[PDB]
Amino acid sequence: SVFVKNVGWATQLTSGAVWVQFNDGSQLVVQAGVSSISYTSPNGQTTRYGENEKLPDYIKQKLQCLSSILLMFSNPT
Amino acid sequence: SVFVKNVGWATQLTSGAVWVQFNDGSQLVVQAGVSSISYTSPNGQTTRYGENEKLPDYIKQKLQCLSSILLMFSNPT
Repeated sequence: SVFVKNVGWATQLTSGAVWVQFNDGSQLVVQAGVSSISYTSPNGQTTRYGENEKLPDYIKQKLQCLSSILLMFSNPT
Repeated sequence: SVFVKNVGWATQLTSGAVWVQFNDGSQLVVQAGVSSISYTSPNGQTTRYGENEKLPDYIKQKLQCLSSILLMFSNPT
């Protein structure tokens, strides 16, 4: 019935937003925020962080790799 | 210094989770929840929804198109 035509997002450090445009012309803008962060070390100890907890520097630099901006367009003919 | 090797996510209607694995073996699991939803109709009237607010059926069916599960692997040699 209804499907996606164009998408795009911009994710910051502690939140993100997704923009979507459908075939019928409607648009959906979804704002999302981080509720919890889980980090398992390479040797196997797990550590969960909360919505308000402070993040260490070596965790922040790894979270920076997730921050990105995407754009995709349906390009017929 | 540190970059991403494998990613994956599973998005529900009002939230989502992203799984990421780095080259050094570390893993990041990010839980996110929707804070606000903006819907502009094809003719142009906007409507904003809240973090907890209920959604009409024609909004839920369009949000269902966003729900997806992705998985990506780095495949050297």
